[PDB]
Amino acid sequence: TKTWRKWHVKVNQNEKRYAIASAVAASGVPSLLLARGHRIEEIPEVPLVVDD
Amino acid sequence: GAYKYLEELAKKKQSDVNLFLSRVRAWEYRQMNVIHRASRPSRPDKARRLGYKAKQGYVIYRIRVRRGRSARCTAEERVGRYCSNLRVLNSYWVNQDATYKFFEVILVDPSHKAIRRDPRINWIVNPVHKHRESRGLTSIGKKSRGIGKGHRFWLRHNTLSLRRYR
Amino acid sequence: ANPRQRNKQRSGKPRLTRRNANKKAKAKIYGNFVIQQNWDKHATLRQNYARLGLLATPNYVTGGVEKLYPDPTLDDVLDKEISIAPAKTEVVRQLEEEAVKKAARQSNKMLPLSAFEHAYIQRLINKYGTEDFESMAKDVKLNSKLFNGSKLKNLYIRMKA
Amino acid sequence: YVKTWFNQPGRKLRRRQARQTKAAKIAPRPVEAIRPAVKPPTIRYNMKVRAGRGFTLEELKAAGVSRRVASTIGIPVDHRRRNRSEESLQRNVERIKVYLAHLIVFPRKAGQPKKG
Amino acid sequence: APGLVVGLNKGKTLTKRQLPERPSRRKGHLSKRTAFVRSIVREVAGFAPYERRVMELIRNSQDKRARKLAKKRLGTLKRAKGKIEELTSVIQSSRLAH
RNA sequence: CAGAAGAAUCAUCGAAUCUUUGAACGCACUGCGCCUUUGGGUUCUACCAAAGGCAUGCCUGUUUGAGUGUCAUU
RNA sequence: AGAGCAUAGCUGUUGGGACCCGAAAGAUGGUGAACCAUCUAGUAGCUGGUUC
RNA sequence: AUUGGAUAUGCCAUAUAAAGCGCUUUCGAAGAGUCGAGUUGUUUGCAGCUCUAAAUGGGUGGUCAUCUAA
RNA sequence: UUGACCUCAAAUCAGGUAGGACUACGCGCUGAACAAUAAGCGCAGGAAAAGAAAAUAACCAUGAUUCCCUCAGUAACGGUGAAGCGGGAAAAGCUCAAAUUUGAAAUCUGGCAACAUUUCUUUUGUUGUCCGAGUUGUAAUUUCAA
Repeated sequence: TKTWRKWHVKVNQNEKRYAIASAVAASGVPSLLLARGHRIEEIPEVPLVVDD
Repeated sequence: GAYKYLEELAKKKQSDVNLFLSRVRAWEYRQMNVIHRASRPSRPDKARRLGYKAKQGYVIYRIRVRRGRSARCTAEERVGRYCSNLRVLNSYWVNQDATYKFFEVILVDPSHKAIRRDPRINWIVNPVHKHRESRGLTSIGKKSRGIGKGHRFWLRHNTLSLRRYR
Repeated sequence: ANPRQRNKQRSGKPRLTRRNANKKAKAKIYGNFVIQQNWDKHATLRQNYARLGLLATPNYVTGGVEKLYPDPTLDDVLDKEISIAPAKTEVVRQLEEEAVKKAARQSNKMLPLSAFEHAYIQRLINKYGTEDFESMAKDVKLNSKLFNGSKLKNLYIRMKA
Repeated sequence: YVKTWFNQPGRKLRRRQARQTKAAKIAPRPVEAIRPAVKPPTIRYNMKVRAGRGFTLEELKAAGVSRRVASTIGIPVDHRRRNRSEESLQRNVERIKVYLAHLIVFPRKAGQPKKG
Repeated sequence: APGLVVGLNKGKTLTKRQLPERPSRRKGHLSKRTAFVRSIVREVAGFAPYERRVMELIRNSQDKRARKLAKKRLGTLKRAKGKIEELTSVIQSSRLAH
């Protein structure tokens, strides 16, 4: 084994912004939250916004 | 001044006055040791412009080397070994004949207080100047390894530089 | 693995451990006391210089700059005189206030004359008056030091005050 | 030999800590000296303006700053560069003049003997 | 505010400036004292064996052989031409004095 | 196990100590010495023991003496 | 009436030790023709093997 | 406990001094067995050997530009 | 002759200093095989080396060194293979020789004596005096940018 194996991998910055945008959108769907293992069955609302 | 006359007389090395002195002193230097102490430089103009001052801590040594690597580089190294407590400042050519090339080497005592208290030669006291002639840091040593500025004069091309994101 | 490093592993002696690892903590400010008082220790030096109203670089910045909130002819270049600049912050005003007041305190630039200097210039004046300084410098007997007219003029000026 | 860049984020942090270390020593003055504005020496780039090494002596004389004062207030001097045109002279004279406007020079204490 | 805008341009207008002469460009200019020092030393030191032979040929008007010998010794023509001129004036000054 | 009661097979650590060698240095490499000082001792001039020293190259200075030297020298 | 550019994977290919084990070495420097250490993972069209 | 750069302040300060800028009916030194030439070897540079310089000269470039080695 | 100067030596004379080791990185010298290659030899430091142009360029010009990216697998060469520009990190400049201090060797080491000082009774200096160095040149001044 050599230390100069490719450890890091490049992604286009626009794909990364797409994924984070798509992952933020998924966090506003209560069904997707439940299917990922979150116990949000008594949360008042999704998205859940609290005061400053 | 008299160093203008001395230094323009040193360009006519085969003139009548210079040829007679070259042959007379070459015989005299051959009767002496291979490396012998010089009471004063035989070329007070050339030593003076190479960093020599007539003061305590400055030493001039003469050495003959056989003709036929750089001759001046070997003179600096041999004298440096002979006087291991001194720092080789510079060196120059004084005489030659059919067999020998004679050189005078300027050495500086890094332990003398007149050297350690003089800011203009204070630099030679630092340990990074231990055996400058041995590492090619003198004038002829630098010239020997082609150190200079210009087109007239390896590791970073035999290696693969692999970045993190590539 | 080294014989030297294995030696201290096999010994009973402790290591010369030095706990110096402190990352993310920035250097504390000395030098100017005004900057030190108003310098926060969490922000970067760019963030602190901008907050205090100073310039960290008089040139361009070789990258982006952070955006935290959305935004809502030789005669006239040589003979001109730029009208300084206003102080955007109370720190810059505090720095400017100190500089002018301290310079005013250290402003006594005119010098008095010593015993020799006074007697020297006084003797020259008594013979050649107070306006002819060119003939004052050319008198070898009284102007032993061979001061020129400009040096003698400055000697007289310092004697007046 | 293969050069690896695993210390790339550690060099970034080390260089930033040097800027913070430098700024701590010299608290209010800029971490960089002001650089001139020059034009690159080719037909490919002579339209661009970039930063030079230091200001020429003819640029400092026009701005009113001597070459001995200049180094002490963070103005580099380039004894090699020269002004072959009036635009390079005026572009960098204004740059020095603007710099002097925004500059506060803190006074220094001076030794002052009694008499003489 | 102090700030350099890098890129784009600043102005296509041009006005050539006349530059003075730098002190380094003065090198090689002959001094009144250096010319005196060299004249004294040249007489005091004497002449090299090849300069003595070259001076002999010039005295016998064999300039073709003199220029050939100077070039063979010195190496180039302009060094040979300069040496011949220097030695010719030495002969002329010697003849005027003697 | 044993052992001490400012204890500790502790930590820190600025003071002391650090056998024979080894660049290794009195000569040798077991021994053989040199000089000086000190002392023994009931064997006192001396002897003996111990201690102090005793490598080489080179630099600055100090002291001393030679010279076939340059003069100075009526 | 421009289709490229970037990244990822697949496949093929060329270099590096280059699927693994395999062929007398030679050279440099040492120890007492010999011995030892390194260059060396030297050189393989060939041999044997190469995992649900 | 040991230290560094500043600040404030007392005392001392050999200033008859030392600087920057400005102006000229006065001046302005610049590194040689090196540069360079021939030739022979090592890997253009370097090295040996033979020869050996100049003073707006010499180097490197495209008459001109740039630089100022030993 | 006395006596100066130059030598040539001597001292268990005073004060110093060099060696050996490490050697990852660094700088020299040397060198085969299958390349500044391993080895071999020499010499340093916390970095070393390099370094304030006898440098590029041919432009509206650049401006010590070093490192990174690019130029570029390009020119060129015969597969090897740069560099100028360009973008970054960092930036800091200077010291002599060559000038008559000549109205005044203004310079320096050492001994000795005091006075201080300390990472330190261990360190480092100051003042005074004498001797020596030095005019075959030590200071101030100057380094072409002047």
